[PDB]
Amino acid sequence: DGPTMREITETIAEAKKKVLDVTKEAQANLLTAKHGMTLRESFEDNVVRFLNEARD
Amino acid sequence: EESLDLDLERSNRQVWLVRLPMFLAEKWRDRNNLHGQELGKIRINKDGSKITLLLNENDNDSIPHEYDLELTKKVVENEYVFTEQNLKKTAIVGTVCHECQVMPS
Amino acid sequence: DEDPNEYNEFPLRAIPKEDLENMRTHLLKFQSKKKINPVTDFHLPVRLHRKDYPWVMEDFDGYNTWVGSYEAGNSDSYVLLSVEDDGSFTMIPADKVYKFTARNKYATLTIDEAEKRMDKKS
Amino acid sequence: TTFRFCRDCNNMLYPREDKENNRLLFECRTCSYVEEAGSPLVYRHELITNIGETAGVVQDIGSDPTLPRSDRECPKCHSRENVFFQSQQRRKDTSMVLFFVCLSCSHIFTSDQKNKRTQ
Ligand SMILES: [Zn+2]
Ligand SMILES: [Zn+2]
Repeated sequence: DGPTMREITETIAEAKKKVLDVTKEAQANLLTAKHGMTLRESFEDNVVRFLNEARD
Repeated sequence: EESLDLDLERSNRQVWLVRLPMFLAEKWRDRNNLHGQELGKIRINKDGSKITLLLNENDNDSIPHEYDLELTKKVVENEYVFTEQNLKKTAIVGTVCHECQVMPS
Repeated sequence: DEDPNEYNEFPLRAIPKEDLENMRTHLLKFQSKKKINPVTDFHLPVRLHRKDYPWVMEDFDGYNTWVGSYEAGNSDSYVLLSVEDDGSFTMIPADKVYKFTARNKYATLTIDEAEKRMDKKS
Repeated sequence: TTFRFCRDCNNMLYPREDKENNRLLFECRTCSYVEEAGSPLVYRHELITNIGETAGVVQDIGSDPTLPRSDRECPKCHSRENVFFQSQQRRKDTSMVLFFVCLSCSHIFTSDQKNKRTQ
């Protein structure tokens, strides 16, 4: 559908921001790592998780 | 003289060490020894110390181009010049007071 | 431009072809760390001998010895410029440049024994 | 740390204690040279390093096209012209903090909102 495609595009769009938001948060050193993980490892986990939540 | 001996730097004679481009040296070889091989002249300009080298007109037909020299430091080193004659006597001729590089032009 | 200023220019005798040591003008270079002082009552004497060829430089015994090795070449080359009483300059090409190249010394009754001790280490 | 060498040898210096006057020296093990110490610190380990973060910041840093730009106003000249990069200390642990280099004053400012720097 035409509107389903608009709705899909806007699903990726919001997930794209959610990711930038965690990136800006990580660049500003405010991110707090999960016990037994790099600050970076913790970040990549989140990014990867949002992007998949999105694809689905 | 005393064999195997070195000669006289004690006199504190000073000399300059100059780096020249290969092409220029090539030109210099051309000058006749009989002539005394006068290659050209060195210019010392004031208003700041500037030294340049210019080839003699005989050397090339054109307007002589000055080759600027970049003065450099002795560096943490002492450079001395020693000569060996056909006789194979060795003499400690002088110490290098100043170093310079003649830039290509 | 116009030269309101004055320049002192000296004639350069591009290298005289015929010189007694036309053939050899060499550079002997010492590292400042070596701290060699030519004006030494001790360094009044000096001998320079080819070692059979690195050059060997030695003062009277009890004084340091230096070895001279030849440096690698390049496109540019060095000339020694000397000035006559008359301002004229005579230039001579450097035959070879040597980095000296001396002793220490305090290397006697050792070296071979130290390595052996080092071996008594492994 | 920042250590010295022997003038005369150029060989390195080993620390010797002057038991009598209770003071630290630096001896040369190739000649008879000795000099008093500048600092009491002889050895520094450093496990949690910060030296590597702002490496290779040649004034030509602006000439790298691969580097990204931002409109962040400089703490010094207030210029919204700067190139940015992450901690060049190639370790796993390392935070994603950014280092901004001014395309005018050349001052290195960070995005760190937890701590305040000078490198
Ligand atoms: Zn020493
Ligand atoms: Zn600035």
